[PDB]
Amino acid sequence: TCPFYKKIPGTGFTVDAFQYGVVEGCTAYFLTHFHSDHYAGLSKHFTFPVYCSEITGNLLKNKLHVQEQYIHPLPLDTECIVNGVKVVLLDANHCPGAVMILFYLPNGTVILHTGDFRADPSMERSLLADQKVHMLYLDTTYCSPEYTFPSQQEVIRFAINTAFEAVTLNPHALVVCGTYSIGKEKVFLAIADVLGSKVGMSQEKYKTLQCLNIPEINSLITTDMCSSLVHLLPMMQINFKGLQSHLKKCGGKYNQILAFRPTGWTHSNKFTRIADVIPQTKGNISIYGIPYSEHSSYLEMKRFVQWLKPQKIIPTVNVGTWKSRSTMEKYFREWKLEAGY
Ligand code: NI
Repeated sequence: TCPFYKKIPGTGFTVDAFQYGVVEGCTAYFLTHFHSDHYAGLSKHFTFPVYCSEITGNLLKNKLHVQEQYIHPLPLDTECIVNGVKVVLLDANHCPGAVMILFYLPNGTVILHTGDFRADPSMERSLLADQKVHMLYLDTTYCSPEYTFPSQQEVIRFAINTAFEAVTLNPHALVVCGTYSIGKEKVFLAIADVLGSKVGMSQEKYKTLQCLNIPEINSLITTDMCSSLVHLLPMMQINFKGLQSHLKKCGGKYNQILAFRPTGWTHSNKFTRIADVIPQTKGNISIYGIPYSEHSSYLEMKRFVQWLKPQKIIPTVNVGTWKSRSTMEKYFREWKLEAGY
């Protein structure tokens, strides 16, 4: 059955709760973003109202084949009414179309659900600053002080300079970027833009990108692999064997590969700065691991919560074991004692 952390008190709303069949009482199902864990259980067979951003609606329609009658897209940064209750969707700074939702309850309680998010100080001057928030449903993916990472912009700058140098040294090198879902598009779009190229990709991936409301998209991406010097492949193919295999497929049009694996955190964040990063190399193929995160670091999460000063926190990630919950509650109390709320 649907856990309490996916229910919004004193409404018939749920959030990211599609895997439990019909939820008793639920009149509106919200979807924060188009990642399989969150949408799990949604298909062309679903027949209840789904509320979401315009981008998330495009994906539901075109990728999952959810029937149009059941998709209720809402604009961002706009007060809307859903089944008699005031809501606002805000940018989550996660993947394309990902939202946080602000719910103004009839009794006067205010609840923020972050979805998945990468906390940023620009969120301190949104509609959130206008009133007190009593309860916070929080993306606790990286809620532990070891989880540090560079800014998105540091990582992109590094990727850009690396790619530009390699292709100027060898104009027959191919650049490859690994991917498994939506998110982290700036990695491959920034590399292509410094090389004067479109990004080549499969038909399924191109169809996905065509849903994302990216300006001038037709000028940036193609299904003609031949004509492009940046290619997208599934993350699972980003290894020496998969990359040599792909190089054979391209018809001797390239004689070297440089590949990027955008990952979350891995243990080497605790010493290395982005400027120290060096690739793994076997022959004419080099692979760079780059920590491009679309989740809050510990410090980013802490700052946001200490600003917001919620009366209660409800974790939405790593809640499956008592040890994790206990650990997280300890950090929430520290933050509250330091900041005086
Ligand atoms: Ni996500």
